Amino acid sequence: FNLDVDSPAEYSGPEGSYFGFAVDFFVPSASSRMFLLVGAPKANTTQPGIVEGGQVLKCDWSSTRRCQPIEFDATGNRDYAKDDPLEFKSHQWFGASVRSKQDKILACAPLYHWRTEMKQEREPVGTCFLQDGTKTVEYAPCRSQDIDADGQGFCQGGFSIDFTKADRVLLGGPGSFYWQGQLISDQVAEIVSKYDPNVYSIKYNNQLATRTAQAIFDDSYLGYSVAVGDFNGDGIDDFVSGVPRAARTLGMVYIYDGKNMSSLYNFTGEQMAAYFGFSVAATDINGDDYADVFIGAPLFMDRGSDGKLQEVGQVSVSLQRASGDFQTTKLNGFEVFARFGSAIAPLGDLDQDGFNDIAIAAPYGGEDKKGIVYIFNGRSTGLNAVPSQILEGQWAARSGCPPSFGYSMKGATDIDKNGYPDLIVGAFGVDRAILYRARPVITVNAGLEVYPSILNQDNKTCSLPKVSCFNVRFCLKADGKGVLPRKLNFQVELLLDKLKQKGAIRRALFLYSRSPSHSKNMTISRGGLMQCEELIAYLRDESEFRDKLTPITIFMEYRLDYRTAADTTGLQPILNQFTPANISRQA
Amino acid sequence: DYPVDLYYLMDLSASMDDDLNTIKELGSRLSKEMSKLTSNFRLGFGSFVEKPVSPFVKTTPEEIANPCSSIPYFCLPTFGFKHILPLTNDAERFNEIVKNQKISANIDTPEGGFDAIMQAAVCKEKIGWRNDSLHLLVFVSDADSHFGMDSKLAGIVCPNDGLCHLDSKNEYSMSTVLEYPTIGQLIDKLVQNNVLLIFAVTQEQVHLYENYAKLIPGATVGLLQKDSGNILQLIISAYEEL
Ligand SMILES: *[C@@H]1O[C@H](CO)[C@@H](O[C@@H]2O[C@H](CO)[C@@H](O[C@@H]3O[C@H](CO[C@H]4O[C@H](CO[C@H]5O[C@H](CO)[C@@H](O)[C@H](O)[C@@H]5O)[C@@H](O)[C@H](O[C@H]5O[C@H](CO)[C@@H](O)[C@H](O)[C@@H]5O)[C@@H]4O)[C@@H](O)[C@H](O[C@H]4O[C@H](CO)[C@@H](O)[C@H](O)[C@@H]4O)[C@@H]3O)[C@H](O)[C@H]2NC(C)=O)[C@H](O)[C@H]1NC(C)=O
Ligand SMILES: *[C@@H]1O[C@H](CO)[C@@H](O[C@@H]2O[C@H](CO)[C@@H](O[C@@H]3O[C@H](CO[C@H]4O[C@H](CO[C@H]5O[C@H](CO)[C@@H](O)[C@H](O)[C@@H]5O)[C@@H](O)[C@H](O)[C@@H]4O)[C@@H](O)[C@H](O[C@H]4O[C@H](CO)[C@@H](O)[C@H](O)[C@@H]4O)[C@@H]3O)[C@H](O)[C@H]2NC(C)=O)[C@H](O)[C@H]1NC(C)=O
Ligand SMILES: *[C@@H]1O[C@H](CO)[C@@H](O[C@@H]2O[C@H](CO)[C@@H](O[C@@H]3O[C@H](CO[C@H]4O[C@H](CO)[C@@H](O)[C@H](O)[C@@H]4O)[C@@H](O)[C@H](O)[C@@H]3O)[C@H](O)[C@H]2NC(C)=O)[C@H](O)[C@H]1NC(C)=O
Ligand SMILES: *[C@@H]1O[C@H](CO)[C@@H](O[C@@H]2O[C@H](CO)[C@@H](O[C@@H]3O[C@H](CO)[C@@H](O)[C@H](O)[C@@H]3O)[C@H](O)[C@H]2NC(C)=O)[C@H](O)[C@H]1NC(C)=O
Ligand SMILES: *[C@@H]1O[C@H](CO)[C@@H](O[C@@H]2O[C@H](CO)[C@@H](O)[C@H](O)[C@H]2NC(C)=O)[C@H](O)[C@H]1NC(C)=O
Ligand SMILES: *[C@@H]1O[C@H](CO)[C@@H](O)[C@H](O)[C@H]1NC(C)=O
Ligand SMILES: *[C@@H]1O[C@H](CO)[C@@H](O)[C@H](O)[C@H]1NC(C)=O
Ligand SMILES: [Ca+2]
Ligand SMILES: [Ca+2]
Ligand SMILES: [Ca+2]
Ligand SMILES: [Ca+2]
Ligand SMILES: [Mn+2]
Ligand SMILES: [Mn+2]
Ligand SMILES: [Mn+2]
Repeated sequence: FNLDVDSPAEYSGPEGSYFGFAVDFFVPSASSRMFLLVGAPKANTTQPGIVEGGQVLKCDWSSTRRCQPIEFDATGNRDYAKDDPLEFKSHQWFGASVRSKQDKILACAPLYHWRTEMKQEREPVGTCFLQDGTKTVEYAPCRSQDIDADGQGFCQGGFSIDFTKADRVLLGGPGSFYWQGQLISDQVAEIVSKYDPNVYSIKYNNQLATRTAQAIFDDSYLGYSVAVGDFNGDGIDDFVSGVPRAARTLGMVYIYDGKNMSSLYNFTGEQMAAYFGFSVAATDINGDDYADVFIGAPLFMDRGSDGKLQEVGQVSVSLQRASGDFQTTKLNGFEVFARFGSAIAPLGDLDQDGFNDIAIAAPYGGEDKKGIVYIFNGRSTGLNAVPSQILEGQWAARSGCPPSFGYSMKGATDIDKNGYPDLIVGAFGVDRAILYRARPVITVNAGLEVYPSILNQDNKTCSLPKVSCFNVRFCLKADGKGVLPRKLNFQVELLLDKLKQKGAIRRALFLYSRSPSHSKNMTISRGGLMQCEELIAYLRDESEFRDKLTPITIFMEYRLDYRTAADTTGLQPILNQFTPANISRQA
Repeated sequence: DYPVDLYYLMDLSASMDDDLNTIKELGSRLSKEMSKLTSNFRLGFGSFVEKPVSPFVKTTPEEIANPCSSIPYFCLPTFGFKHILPLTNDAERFNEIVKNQKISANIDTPEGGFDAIMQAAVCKEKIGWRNDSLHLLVFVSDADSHFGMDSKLAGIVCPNDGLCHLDSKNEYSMSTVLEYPTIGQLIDKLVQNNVLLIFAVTQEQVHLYENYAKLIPGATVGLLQKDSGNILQLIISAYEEL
């Protein structure tokens, strides 16, 4: 609810390049600056003879909003022999998936084709480039001697990637073994050490891979999406992957152990061709240190109130337990054909309430099919089914692809050091990426005491040149959890006997202000103590109004001056949603 | 007595050489019994294979013009969907087309059948659907079929709008540009045009496609045999109307 939609950062790349097809963060060595990583897989590069090789751009947040290309590879197509090109980097879609861990940036080219070393083929084995600062290495675990469709020729390694917490890379290859799919995991120490620009098929000893199975499992697309998390309660991040065409297009999700590549748990879709497993994510949502599984089925069709089918997409929420089981619920999308569940980005604790939160995108929802991102908060019992914030697309669809706002996103990284994790949302159809900054959340506890409750018609006590008067005591306390100033300036308004509309007969007004309303600018400090203030209001005489039946409601209203509570970046805080309002009592 | 339109959608993929002669015996046989229960009979024809993009077809210069290479065999190149015959009364022209049909090829067992169904459904002009008639669409293939988001591997991420995209060659021109349609999209366009989709597959593919017919309203399933008069029993028992 606290994402700033008033002033978001708008980053752009070359037009027609699918800028924003893959997004991620960048946090290098020590306490340095932070960056946005954006993929543009259809981008023309300067590579000799390479048309639309694609690139990954490093955009700076600090200021100026300027993007700089990351040089992963400047060379053209290597030759196996004279007039015999070895590889085809044109239209390789480099930057279709970008994943970053600390000072490491991993980008891949799923449509990279490679010619066999035995004969003249053009097989899309896929390749990745890894950058650990200066050194840039190549990574093609499917570029092997296991050629042809029966092998890894159409593996398309790097279609999806992720990092574990123990410096292992997780790669998905949907085409391996006649499109059975395959997961490959290698230690980062081995990837760079065993790299050799003169060796096209490098064999890694600590490689973990899903070996080939029976022919019935062909055309399954194992590795279509990936995510990481601990599930067997040991400490080693395990491998989760969607298998959307398994079980006769029912879709499945396979879980493998992150140590010896063994199947741990299975999920199965409940509707044919719902693409159960298109997107997956793993994050602990209910504060139990057990990572939880989120499976998107963007093509899920539900039944409407009128009995007609409607494609809305579905995400299943499965809460991990120590007893090994899973508590699974299902979350249906809101808009028809929006493909709710196409992208799922763990956000961390977006609002710093003690429970992680998550975003789910419907890239083709909203007006003019521009795109919507839904924000969901966690709680003790799990994920809140109702969204607390709706991110709207602003960019209309020029002829061709729709804006696809939300199609890829990544969270759980605090890019402005404001104490709250932020969110990058890619929209490749309009070649754009947008940074939404989380606003600080102010929790306010307001109090209102009216003593006495019963006002006598003639109780003269407070000094006056003496009339029936009473004390109005209102207390105010505020706090926040993040990087916010100490001094929050409040402007508080009080209205006596509001129930009487403008034109009626009023019966209350303060003693010295001589006015039914009193304004007061209030500087209070969060965290210190509750600051309270008393003041005296009185009732009018009996002969001035015959209306002694209309109960006199004392109304107290309070607001904040955000401008003096804003940050150096102009990020204005925001109140918690269930209790921001004013309060009322009555005498 | 009531007008009826019947479009014949044949799969020209590689896995259909063993079933080709059964399909031609289905064409001529269907081009006979239709004139029985009705006089207002017009039938059409269309063929499909697969989207001509990697990884579904090899991208080597020889296997593009001849995807049956390395076997070796001569067959037609890989194409998404070709609208050959608009539905008309001339039924002997229908037979002359099915006879000359040759096999094509690709790599991955499921095909782009849904692309052909979507283009034949929405195009009420280039196919020529009557105002008030029974729009029947016979679907024939001996394997599975690709649906939405499967073209992401090929590099196609623009969804299918469910519109008429037939060029001057009467082919699916926006096949390498648009994704495959989903079952939701097909359901949304088979009712706007009111089309009854008959699935005619092989034994091993019925248990799959029958669950598809459960989702798609009005769509039924059928089995392919040497005596292909079985699928004819569907249509005759589909003229019940009422
Ligand atoms: C979650 O769900 C998923 C999906 O359901 C599930 O993952 C699958 O789990 C099933 C569990 O049964 C796995 O099925 C097993 O697969 C084994 C395959 O590995 C070996 O077997 C190959 C068998 O070849 C087949 O084809 C030939 C004809 O070509 C045929 O004759 C055979 O009978 C067989 O059908 C074998 O070829 C292969 O060997 C390779 O390497 C050698 C060199 O060493 C090379 O020469 C070969 O050419 C090949 O390249 C490989 O070693 C299979 O062995 C295993 O068999 C068991 O079951 C049968 C039937 O009950 C018994 O008779 C037999 O004795 C065994 O007990 C079994 O079928 C399937 O592979 C998984 N799929 C994956 C991992 O992708 C998860 O388990 C689920 N999760 C949980 C927690 O359950
Ligand atoms: C590939 O790796 C996987 C894991 O990385 C290996 O799977 C392991 O198999 C061994 C068996 O060889 C198991 O050890 C057994 O433990 C029993 C006691 O239970 C302990 O493990 C529990 C695991 O956690 C549970 O909960 C999670 C949910 O979070 C479940 O998913 C999981 O399945 C478990 O149910 C702990 O929670 C618990 O506290 C215990 O510590 C032992 O009883 C058992 O047998 C022993 O005793 C026998 C006689 O009593 C004796 O003969 C045996 O030799 C043995 O000593 C055995 O020790 C591991 O638990 C299991 N891993 C996991 C994570 O569960 C897999 O074997 C490996 N494959 C290869 C080829 O290397
Ligand atoms: C006629 O009007 C009179 C004035 O409007 C009424 O007199 C009021 O009587 C109530 C008791 O019912 C008093 O309330 C008490 O207040 C004490 C002391 O609180 C104060 O002290 C703390 C610090 O120690 C300070 O922080 C507070 O702000 C207060 O200043 C409480 O401890 C008691 O529990 C009790 O609630 C009022 O204080 C008193 N008014 C004044 C101005 O003194 C009188 O009751 C009316 N007659 C009627 C209605 O018949
Ligand atoms: C990346 O660069 C390539 C070229 O290296 C661009 O491909 C070019 O695309 C244009 C149209 O987008 C092609 O021109 C067309 O020619 C026809 C005539 O046949 C004309 O009628 C059209 O109006 C259009 O002008 C051009 O031939 C083609 N170039 C090559 C070498 O194939 C590509 O568009 C660039 N992409 C991005 C994102 O920058
Ligand atoms: C005090 O603030 C509250 C905010 O909670 C106001 O309540 C709103 O009342 C209007 C109409 O009376 C509704 O349309 C809004 O939906 C209410 N807000 C919420 C959050 O539900 C209340 O009106 C304010 N006090 C006065 C006197 O206006
Ligand atoms: C409080 O400050 C506001 C501006 O925020 C001003 O309009 C108002 O006059 C001030 N009130 C008093 C009592 O000084
Ligand atoms: C019948 O077809 C004619 C053109 O052939 C068209 O103008 C008319 O709208 C159609 N009627 C209905 C009910 O579709
Ligand atoms: Ca583990
Ligand atoms: Ca959990
Ligand atoms: Ca939270
Ligand atoms: Ca932040
Ligand atoms: Mn086929
Ligand atoms: Mn066959
Ligand atoms: Mn195919």
